[PDB]
Amino acid sequence: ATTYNAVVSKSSSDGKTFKTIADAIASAPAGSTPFVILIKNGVYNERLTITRNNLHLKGESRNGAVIAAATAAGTLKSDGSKWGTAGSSTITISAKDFSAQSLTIRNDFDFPANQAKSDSDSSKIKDTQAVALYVTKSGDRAYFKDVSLVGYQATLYVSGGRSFFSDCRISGTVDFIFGDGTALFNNCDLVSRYRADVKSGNVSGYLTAPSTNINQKYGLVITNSRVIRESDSVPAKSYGLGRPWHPTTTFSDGRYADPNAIGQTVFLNTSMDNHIYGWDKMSGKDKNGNTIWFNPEDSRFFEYKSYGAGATVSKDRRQLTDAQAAEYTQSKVLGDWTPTLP
Ligand SMILES: COC(=O)[C@H]1O[C@H](O[C@@H]2[C@H](O)[C@@H](O)[C@@H](O[C@@H]3[C@H](O)[C@@H](O)[C@@H](O[C@@H]4[C@H](O)[C@@H](O)[C@@H](O[C@@H]5[C@H](O)[C@@H](O)[C@@H](O)O[C@@H]5C(=O)O)O[C@@H]4C(=O)OC)O[C@@H]3C(=O)OC)O[C@@H]2C(=O)OC)[C@H](O)[C@@H](O)[C@H]1O[C@H]1O[C@H](C(=O)O)[C@H](O)[C@H](O)[C@H]1O
Repeated sequence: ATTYNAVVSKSSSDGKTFKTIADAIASAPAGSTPFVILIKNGVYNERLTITRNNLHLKGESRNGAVIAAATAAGTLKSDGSKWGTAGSSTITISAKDFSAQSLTIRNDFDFPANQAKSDSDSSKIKDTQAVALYVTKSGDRAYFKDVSLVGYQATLYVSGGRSFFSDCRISGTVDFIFGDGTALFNNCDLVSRYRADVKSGNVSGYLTAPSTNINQKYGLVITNSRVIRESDSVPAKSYGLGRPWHPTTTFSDGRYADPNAIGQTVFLNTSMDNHIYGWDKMSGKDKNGNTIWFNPEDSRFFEYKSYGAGATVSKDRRQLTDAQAAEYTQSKVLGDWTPTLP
């Protein structure tokens, strides 16, 4: 039994369908009864914010149903202010029990074209993060199955509660999965992208930048997945598995890198190509305005039974025991929530 509350399509010959996704979402009665929207094949140039609980999107196919918009953090609004990282997102989830299935979500900000611009070009953006998908502090129980997420810097922003990504593709360069949420990935392709702007010998990017609060049990957990290069031009040892993001945060004694954001990234049973060199450090500003470095050895960065050419075991790459690995099942990570589609 599968039935839709609204249908979106590019055709008028399709019949009684909405022309935009935003229109179909807005049409949902107020409340928290399930609302299921079918999205037919096409590229929908839209930015969406989801505030209704129990909303569900289903694309006709991952290959053909695309929601896309180009916005960087350094892109300017009408009032001349920057959008910022959170504000750059193509899709923002600020509701509970959201699901998306069989669709692609992109931030189309052309990072390589931006980097190729001359340094004196006033249109060259420095704040190059450009989020495809953002799950906010208000999001919990967000389920993404057979979804593709496309960007370069800062593709996926996972904050708030629990999110589950299954049979997914996520592509990016720098910190392309980041934030303080509980985010479980199973059977996903994590695609590290080529950077034309990076000198031979320098780092191209980092898969994760977790900012998990030290008192939160689970951050970014990646299971049964594949960590792959976009192309043969992505150099060996060009990508880190993670670096520790301590976000600038307003405290009673000022605004500075959160010392208690000691992020967790755990890889279990995951293949890795040789573009991976291991973990890395990251800097912030301290309470005095000085540069402070946060080291991977002080973070919750672990692996369990990685394989492929990028899976080396050393003192700089801590490994879980069998008993420790048993703490990272779906049941333990997601707790009482069983992700289900309508
Ligand atoms: C989600 O989090 C983020 O997206 C993240 O974004 C920002 O990160 C910065 C930057 O965008 C990112 O690309 C990365 O950059 C590093 C490095 O930090 C940067 O200086 C640059 O370095 C290279 C090279 O890697 C290095 O070895 C060296 O090289 C030599 C020499 O020094 C140099 O001058 C040149 O001649 O080359 C020499 C050589 O060896 O050949 O320097 C070069 C260089 O170009 O320097 C000028 O590129 C690096 C890189 O590309 O790595 C893949 O990280 C940056 C960073 O961490 O800066 C502190 C942002 O800065 C981060 O804070 C983070 O942003 C989030 O958090 C913010 C916060 O305040 O908490 C905000 O909230 C923000 O909105 C949010 O997104």
